[PDB]
Amino acid sequence: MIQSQINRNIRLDLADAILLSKAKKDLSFAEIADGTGLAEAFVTAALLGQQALPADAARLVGAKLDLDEDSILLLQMIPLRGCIDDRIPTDPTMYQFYEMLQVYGTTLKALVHEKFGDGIISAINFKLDVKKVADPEGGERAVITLDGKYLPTKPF
Amino acid sequence: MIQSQINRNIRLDLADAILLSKAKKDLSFAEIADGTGLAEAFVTAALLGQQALPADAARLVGAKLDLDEDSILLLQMIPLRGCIDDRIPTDPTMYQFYEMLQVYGTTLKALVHEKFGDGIISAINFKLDVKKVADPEGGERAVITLDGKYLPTKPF
Amino acid sequence: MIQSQINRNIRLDLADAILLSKAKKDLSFAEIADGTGLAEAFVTAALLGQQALPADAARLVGAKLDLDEDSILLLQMIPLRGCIDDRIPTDPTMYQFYEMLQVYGTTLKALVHEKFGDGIISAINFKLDVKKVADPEGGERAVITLDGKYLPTKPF
Amino acid sequence: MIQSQINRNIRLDLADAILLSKAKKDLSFAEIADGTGLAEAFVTAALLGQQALPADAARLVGAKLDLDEDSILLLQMIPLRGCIDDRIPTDPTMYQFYEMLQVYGTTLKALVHEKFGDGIISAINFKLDVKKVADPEGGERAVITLDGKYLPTKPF
Amino acid sequence: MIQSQINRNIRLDLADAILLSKAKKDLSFAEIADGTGLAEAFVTAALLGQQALPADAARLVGAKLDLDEDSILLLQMIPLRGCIDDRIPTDPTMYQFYEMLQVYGTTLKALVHEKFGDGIISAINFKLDVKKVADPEGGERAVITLDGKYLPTKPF
Amino acid sequence: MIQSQINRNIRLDLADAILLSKAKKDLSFAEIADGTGLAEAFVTAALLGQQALPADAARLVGAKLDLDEDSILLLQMIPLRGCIDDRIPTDPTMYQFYEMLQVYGTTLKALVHEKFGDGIISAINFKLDVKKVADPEGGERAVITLDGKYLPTKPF
Amino acid sequence: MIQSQINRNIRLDLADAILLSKAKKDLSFAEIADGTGLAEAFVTAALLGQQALPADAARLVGAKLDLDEDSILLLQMIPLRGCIDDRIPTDPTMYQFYEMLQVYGTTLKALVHEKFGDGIISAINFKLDVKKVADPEGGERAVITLDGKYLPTKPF
Amino acid sequence: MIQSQINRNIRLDLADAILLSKAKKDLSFAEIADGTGLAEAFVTAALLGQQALPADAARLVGAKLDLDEDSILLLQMIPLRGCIDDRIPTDPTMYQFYEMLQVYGTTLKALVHEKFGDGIISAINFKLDVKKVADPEGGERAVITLDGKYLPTKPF
Amino acid sequence: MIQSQINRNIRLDLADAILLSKAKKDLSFAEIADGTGLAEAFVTAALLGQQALPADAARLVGAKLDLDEDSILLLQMIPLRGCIDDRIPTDPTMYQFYEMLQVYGTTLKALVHEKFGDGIISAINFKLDVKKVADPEGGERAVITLDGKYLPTKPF
Amino acid sequence: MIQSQINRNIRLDLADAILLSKAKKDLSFAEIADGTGLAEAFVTAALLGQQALPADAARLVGAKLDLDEDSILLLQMIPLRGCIDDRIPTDPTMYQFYEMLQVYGTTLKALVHEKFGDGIISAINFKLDVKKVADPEGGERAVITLDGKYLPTKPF
Ligand SMILES: [Cl-]
Ligand SMILES: [Cl-]
Ligand SMILES: [Cl-]
Ligand SMILES: [Cl-]
Ligand SMILES: [Cl-]
Ligand SMILES: [Cl-]
Ligand SMILES: [Cl-]
Ligand SMILES: [Cl-]
Ligand SMILES: [Cl-]
Ligand SMILES: [Cl-]
Repeated sequence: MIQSQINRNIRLDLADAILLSKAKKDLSFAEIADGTGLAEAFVTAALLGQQALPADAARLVGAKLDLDEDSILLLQMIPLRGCIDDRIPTDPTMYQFYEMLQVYGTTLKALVHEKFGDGIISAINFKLDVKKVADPEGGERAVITLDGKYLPTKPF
Repeated sequence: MIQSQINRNIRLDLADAILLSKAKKDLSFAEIADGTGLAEAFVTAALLGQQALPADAARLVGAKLDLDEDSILLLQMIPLRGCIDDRIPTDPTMYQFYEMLQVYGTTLKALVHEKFGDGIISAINFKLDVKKVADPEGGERAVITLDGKYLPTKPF
Repeated sequence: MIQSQINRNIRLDLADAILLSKAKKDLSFAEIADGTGLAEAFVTAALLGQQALPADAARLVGAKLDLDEDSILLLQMIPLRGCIDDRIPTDPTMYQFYEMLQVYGTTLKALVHEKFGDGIISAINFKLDVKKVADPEGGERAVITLDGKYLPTKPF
Repeated sequence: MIQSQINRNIRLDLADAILLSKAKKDLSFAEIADGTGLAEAFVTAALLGQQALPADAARLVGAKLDLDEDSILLLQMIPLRGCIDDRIPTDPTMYQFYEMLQVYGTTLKALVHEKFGDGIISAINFKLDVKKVADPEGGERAVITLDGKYLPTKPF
Repeated sequence: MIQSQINRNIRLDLADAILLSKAKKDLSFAEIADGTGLAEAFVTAALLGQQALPADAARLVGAKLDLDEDSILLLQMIPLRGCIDDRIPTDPTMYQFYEMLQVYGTTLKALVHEKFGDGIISAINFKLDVKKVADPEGGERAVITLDGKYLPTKPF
Repeated sequence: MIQSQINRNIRLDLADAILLSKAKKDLSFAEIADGTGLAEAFVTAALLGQQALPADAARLVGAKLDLDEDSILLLQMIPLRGCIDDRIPTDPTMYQFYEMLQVYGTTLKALVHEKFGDGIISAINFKLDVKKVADPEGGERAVITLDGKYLPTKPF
Repeated sequence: MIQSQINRNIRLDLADAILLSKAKKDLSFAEIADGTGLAEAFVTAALLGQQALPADAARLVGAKLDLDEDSILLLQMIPLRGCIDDRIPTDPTMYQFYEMLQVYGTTLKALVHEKFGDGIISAINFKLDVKKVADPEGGERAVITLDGKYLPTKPF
Repeated sequence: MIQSQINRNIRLDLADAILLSKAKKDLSFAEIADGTGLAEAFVTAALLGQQALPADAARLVGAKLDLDEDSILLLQMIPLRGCIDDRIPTDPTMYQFYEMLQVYGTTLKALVHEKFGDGIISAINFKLDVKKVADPEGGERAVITLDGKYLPTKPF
Repeated sequence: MIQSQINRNIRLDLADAILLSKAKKDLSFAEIADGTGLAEAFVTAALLGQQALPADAARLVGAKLDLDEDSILLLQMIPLRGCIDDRIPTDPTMYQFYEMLQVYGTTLKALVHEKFGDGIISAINFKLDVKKVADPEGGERAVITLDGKYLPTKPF
Repeated sequence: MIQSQINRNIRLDLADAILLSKAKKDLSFAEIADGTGLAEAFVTAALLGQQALPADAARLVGAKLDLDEDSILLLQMIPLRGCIDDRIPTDPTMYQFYEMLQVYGTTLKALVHEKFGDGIISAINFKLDVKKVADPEGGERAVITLDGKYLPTKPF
């Protein structure tokens, strides 16, 4: 039977315990996700309290991180989502994504309505991935792909 | 000589005027940008107060939209950027992008640090674009590509 | 060509002008929506700046309310939605609905996950209606039906 | 003698404990409420700290979940209600209901005054329920019924 | 047909104009409410944007204050209520009432539940009045009576 | 020698402990205050962290509730007052009193100035009480009397 | 008959006009308050929207500043007080007084309770003055005297 | 070597422990500061976490209050100052001082600039004291003296 | 006679007008400050509402910008300082300086106390400047120097 | 493998433990950073939870402070940065840096744009140092050098 959380702090406390174990074992998110059949972004989100793992995935990552039974069960709970402490991130790495919305948020709205129509690009019927690539000018770039379903707003 | 703004309301009020003109002329953002040599996302952002147009582009869009000279000059000013009225978007279309950050913000942080290192993906050395792709299961998806330079944080 | 707003105040100022005209003519929302082919809640939301009207509906309500051409045009624009002045309504009538969420929000989440699964009940693929019904015990009740699509959250 | 709470955290801490037991026992809210004579929404709300259980119902759910006496007592206290952590929900599932208010809030006000008069639709003399209905276009919808008494505002 | 507002600033701007007229005519709130058949507190609240006046009351106070027709019509509209600029009053006179709630709010909850039961004392089925009385120790006291219906919260 | 608090959490935590003891003993506020010589609203406010008990009353209520010596001493401290968790109450029972201020705050100011003069009605030289009165139309009403000294603001 | 305001912006807009006139005439606050028989701090506060002037003083300052009749009447109204734009001052001069409260607020509470007892030092039965005194170490000091009545909090 | 704090809670938690000890020993702030050679306002502020005590004063107060060594060392640390829990005080005693700034803040700014010039009255080069004086009309007054260095803002 | 502002919007509106004139005349801040004898940072801050210009400097920049007499007079007023719209900058250029504080704020506190002692580095007895320096690895750097007087916090 | 944090409190609690140990050993930040091969400002920021130490540096500071293995591992994790408790510092020492931004933030924007162009001065490609220098007029100054890369914002 599906189970869900209502207070984010239970899963966020579990996340901190996970990260400590992870650091002690010197593991990567890539290797934790290996063998689950699931995308690195999805598994990582789950570890960090923002997705639920199916039972087999939770047992696998639980074994890798030496997690107790309560914790393996908690990982399967549908979370009370919201990773930002207090609305606006303080961390520079997180903040930059917020700044992309402060600069381009209204452009995204405008071009979504022009290209698709009234409605939204879904954060639910949705996937994301992160790739590292050389910058032709030197250094490296991230190519982060947001891939969401268009859900129309129609009159009724 | 470069000119800059300090009160976003001057360019945001201009944005509303531009949008009224645009609607009266039944024009698209694609057609406004066509001929400037600049990407639609850039030109659109400038119209909406989040980027500066070079003089020629300002005159070109100014002609298309029947703008006055003060408006054409304002478009060339470096803006006081920030398109969200009060931190958290109210508009569903815009909010969904904020929700992507509430769900994946910490994952983005975690995977940036694993793939690149300490530091940030830049919103300055940065571009984005929006593409419509057919969803195999029916309907349409938006593929939004965030493309940002990695700037490392190193000891000194 | 579709047109969209980025500052809610343009359509909110239009809403106030609409309401003054409505009052001067002593019209009801029921009578304004009649003949549009659209639900009273949808048309009303449009007048109040929270939905877009198709052109024929915009011209029709514009005739009833004696709106100028710019106003008729504005009603067809995709709005920057968000009716609540500052996050939490101050008006008692509006506040009661927010209180429903303060008492039942987490119950809604839990029951949605149990009955449907991980994911959301959509406010986009969505309809609302308000019915007045006599209370068997004396007085009147409102039956407000929220009717939203289930969109699942699945691993990837 | 009736007993009441003044700090929501006592009952919200209990809720988390309840949710862990419920998960360990692989129980549903449906099952837990069955046998109490109380609506599933009402019982679930009580477990989640937003309603008080009558003594018999508290003892019944208490047995199912293996709760200690103090917990069974706490379930019977009139709660300090307010399930949302910090005014605006972060969780997508809960947020969609807030968005319904951001889109339709002023419409609900307007149509309530039109249909009933000045005053409110009550969140106190109030029932809600969640029903799953097949969507003719495929998949599933939730029909959530908010059923509140009209309380008039009259001159005095 | 009943008419309602959605932007408090319209009626609050009218309140400021009413107050200037009132001061120029050197009128009291008691004199303005006189003849109206309505309580001083109700009529005053209406002038200040927090109640609607019945048509005859509006015309009567409109005559006293020399209001134009748009204003007499506005006073009949159901308001978007909320007199506090930004949640917490700055004005010492208003603040003291908020302080009463900071000191006694939980006591009022506790004693309402003990004396009446679960539920609320209504701010809708509600009367307020202010009396001036001598303090037996010297000076003067306000006796402010909050008279609200008990609305029970009952299981379902 | 008088003793005072600077952090409300110490007395608020004691209040939760007091309420758990009260509930285990199935005691009422009326019976806890009875015998102290102090008004029920005052004693209740003390228990809930918003007033100081004199030593004898502290020992009396401490015997009734089986409190330890540090707790009995804490009850005698002048509190750091403020019962509302985060400025605006979330609990419907407490919120209704806030709403009375959102509706009637400016009216209270205006009528206080008219009847008394510039200055305040004091929340310090102040008492309150709650009386249950039959509603002639059916049910029960609370008459809550706020009784405060007028303190004038005069030129100097 | 006493008259009062409910929106601070009316008197704050007047204050700005007063300050421009004052600057054009190169007047001091000392000389504006001369002849009024009132303290410079009181009269100045009135000009800046935080006190009411008696009629004679209003006419006198109105003459000196070339104010129109509506402005002279406005100066006589009891204000909606609150001079800080958004709770915490931005201006360094004003912020230093707020910092004094951030450093010494709890000390003030503690020493007030010890020296006087439970209750408050009043901001209403109150005066303040600003004196310049030479610093023996070089330069100048301000000695700002806050003089307020002790109002006791007593059991009842 | 000088030592400093960055999280206020460590010293605030210590303050609470100090206050319990103080109350158990029935001590006054006056008695605790006696023999330190330092002003009671300064010593009190230190105990409450807003100043650092010199080693000899820390040891003297620590013996009076039976503090452990870690506590005596903590009192000598330079604090992370800020005594107000959340910007605006909730406590009536502390709030009245914030209200003096809401009423007179701008007047203080204006008179400081007139009497001294551009710049600030310092909260750093600063002392305060609280004196009790009889009120001729009956009762007691607090004369609180804020004594700060004028620091000019000069062009460069 | 020195004159001061209490509402920042007056000078911030003037700043907008100045910037439009500056842009029309294609002027730089460097050339506007030239001839004034005042640092570029100081003059610029004045134009932007954050400093007061001496009379001669006001007349000089006024001539360059073609300002009217009221504008020249406003530039000499001591401002109500505070350039950030709502506490945290939205603009990326301004935000980075805030971020410097989020990362290094506690380090600045710690090192200031170590190097100097208890107290502050002054924002009043303060200057700043911005220099451009070539980056040895390519591109350009800004070396921004914050130069503030140490003011000690001493016991009393 | 690189390891990162997502909850600032883990490292902030570590910071507090570090500062206790540091105080018990009577150590300076200068001495702690000595031998590390890294700048005092960088090492200090790491201790305070705002930077990551390389392994050797972490082991060395760990030896000087007698940290346990978990603590030495935590120091190597990339932090969830953000040292300010709640956006605006309450501590006077930290606040003054924020005030610098309230006075000069817009000037910094304007001058950055003029001297470099559109874009930012980076807080990432960035170093900071604090130098104590005698003031020629008497006393001491801090010279705080902010040294950041210019990152241009270019059209595309
Ligand atoms: Cl990925
Ligand atoms: Cl695009
Ligand atoms: Cl249900
Ligand atoms: Cl009355
Ligand atoms: Cl307390
Ligand atoms: Cl009572
Ligand atoms: Cl004075
Ligand atoms: Cl003192
Ligand atoms: Cl200003
Ligand atoms: Cl410079």
